[PDB]
Amino acid sequence: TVPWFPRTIQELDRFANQILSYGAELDADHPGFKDPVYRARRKQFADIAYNYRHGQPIPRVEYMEEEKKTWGTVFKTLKSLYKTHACYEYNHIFPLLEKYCGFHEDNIPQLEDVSQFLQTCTGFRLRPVAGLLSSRDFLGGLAFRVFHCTQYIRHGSKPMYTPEPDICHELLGHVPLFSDRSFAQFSQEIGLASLGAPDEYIEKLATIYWFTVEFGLCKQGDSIKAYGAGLLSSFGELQYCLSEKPKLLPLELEKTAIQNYTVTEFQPLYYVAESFNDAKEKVRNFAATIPRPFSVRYDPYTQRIEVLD
Amino acid sequence: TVPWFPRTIQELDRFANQILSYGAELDADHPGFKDPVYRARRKQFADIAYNYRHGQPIPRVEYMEEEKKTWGTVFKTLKSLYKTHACYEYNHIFPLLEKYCGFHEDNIPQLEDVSQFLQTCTGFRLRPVAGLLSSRDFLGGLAFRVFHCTQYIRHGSKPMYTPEPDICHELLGHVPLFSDRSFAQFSQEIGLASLGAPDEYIEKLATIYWFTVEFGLCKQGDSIKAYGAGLLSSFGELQYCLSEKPKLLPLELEKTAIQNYTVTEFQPLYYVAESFNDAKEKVRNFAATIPRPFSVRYDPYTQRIEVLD
Ligand SMILES: C[C@H](O)[C@H](O)[C@H]1CNc2nc(N)[nH]c(=O)c2N1
Ligand SMILES: C[C@H](O)[C@H](O)[C@H]1CNc2nc(N)[nH]c(=O)c2N1
Ligand SMILES: N[C@@H](Cc1cccs1)C(=O)O
Ligand SMILES: N[C@@H](Cc1cccs1)C(=O)O
Ligand SMILES: [Fe+2]
Ligand SMILES: [Fe+2]
Repeated sequence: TVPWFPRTIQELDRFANQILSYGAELDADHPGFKDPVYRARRKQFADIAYNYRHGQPIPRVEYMEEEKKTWGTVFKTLKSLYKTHACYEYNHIFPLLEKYCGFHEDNIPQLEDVSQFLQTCTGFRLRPVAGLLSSRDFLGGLAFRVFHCTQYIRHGSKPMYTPEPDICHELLGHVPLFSDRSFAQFSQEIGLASLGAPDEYIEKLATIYWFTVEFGLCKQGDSIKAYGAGLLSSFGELQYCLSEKPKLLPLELEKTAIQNYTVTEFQPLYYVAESFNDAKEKVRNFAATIPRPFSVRYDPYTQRIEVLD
Repeated sequence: TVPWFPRTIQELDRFANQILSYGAELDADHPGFKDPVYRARRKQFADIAYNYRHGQPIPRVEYMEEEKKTWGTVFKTLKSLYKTHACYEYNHIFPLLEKYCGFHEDNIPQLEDVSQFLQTCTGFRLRPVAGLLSSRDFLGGLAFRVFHCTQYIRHGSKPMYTPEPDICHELLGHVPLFSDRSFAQFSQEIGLASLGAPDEYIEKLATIYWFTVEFGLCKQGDSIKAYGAGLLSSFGELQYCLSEKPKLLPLELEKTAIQNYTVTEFQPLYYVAESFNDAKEKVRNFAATIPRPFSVRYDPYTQRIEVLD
């Protein structure tokens, strides 16, 4: 039988409050969680996402000095690294976000403003969530050009890296490429292919997604650049990914798909795509092979899924 | 040279206040205009359309007893006539408007509510206008699935017919079919083909549009039905169009396009299409022949026109 999947953009709210985590709460290496004050702060952002409903404007928040300081350190350090570490596509867009989306070190962008901006670029919109969603739900959202985004920020004691998708990751790692026409169409396409697919294919798609969209590397000309959202939001792992420490292998879905990866530490291995474009094509081609007893058609005017066959 | 045309949905506001008329103001047969109280009332609706801007919610209005009485007479009389005079497609949709869009004789629907409804059906939205727009501007709007709609109602002394596109015409004549998926795509398609086209083709398209979408007749089975918006909002002309008075000829674009028509009286001649579907196909096929030094592509996610070639 086919698992239930959203057919309308409003139906996304059904799983909006089903949050997970990478299981680092009990990690002595990430004391952030244990922080009682930080926990209460996190609870506030969670309540906003829980009470939020489709179509409503994303509530604006006033960040604390510790949080603004963290964003400042993260933003400034990454902007410096992008010049020599980020792929061409990313660097060509980033300037636009800074000028038309308020991306600056002395100001944490409000999701409502970012969402309005994205809508004008590619039709993508933000949907605040309490935290990490399952791969099926996240991918399913992309089918409607909806990016479930967190609003809280990583603990200030370790800005260099966090084993959770905080606002820095969502905005500096994902948002930029979601504002790109081609990447946006690519994203929606894989999301559409995931709707109602068996979990063994969802998890396989998730692993491929992990080694490309999240932590992929690609060569442009005779150099190697990072294009994975997870690398672009971690100045700690961004430095490491192009260093002599990690192991590098050519992108090959057949092998990449069955490869294991870590979710609480820097990746010990990365896959290098022949180019940013080839990465998109490979992932796109694999998603199209995902079997299901039907076909789907998205109507952008009504924002509804049409199940055929 | 190519005439200027909107490339964004916001750019539509450029010509929103360029109003025209069918020149009946000096008509002794339409004393409505001359009415000073009616004129002041009309001025109120005009100011709302003038100050209105893209994206804003359409202002709600409280109608006068004379106006509500007029809507009641028009609605009730037409609903009775539709049973035997309107085409199948129209009658299948009308019930939905009554149940989910508040279409009743004791209540003039607010455009904001109608627009929200249309958006869920086919992505069409309403844009309040002070009155009649040029064919180029009206058609251009359809390219963005935008229907420039009036908010005022015809003078109460003659509910049976009016030589102007009042709210009864917009809501009972146009809205129903704009809520139909196929008709909506058809409408946007002709609008896209009209963008930046030479006026000799625009006026020809307008004449064809007049004898089909506005006053077309079509046979379904062994009977003849009306599907033209202008017939479906005039209980006076709706009775006449299927009577022995008017002249009827088969729909033939080559002849229909060069045919003359009246704009202040019942049509002396109507064209009968082989079927409602054949009418759409014929008009669709003609619009595709409209020559221009470029091609257009509409991006529904960004609501922008892309000029190619
Ligand atoms: C699809 C893949 O699992 C990817 O890592 C997803 C999972 N869930 C997520 N959930 C939220 N809120 N934000 C993200 O960036 C992600 N990443
Ligand atoms: C396209 C053709 O000219 C058609 O009669 C248009 C013209 N302008 C219009 N303008 C407004 N506001 N409403 C209409 O229904 C129309 N009809
Ligand atoms: N480790 C990333 C965050 C995430 C990457 C992948 C999922 S969450 C960072 O520090 O920004
Ligand atoms: N004569 C129509 C109105 C219009 C038809 C075509 C343009 S305006 C009616 O009385 O409702
Ligand atoms: Fe991510
Ligand atoms: Fe009309």
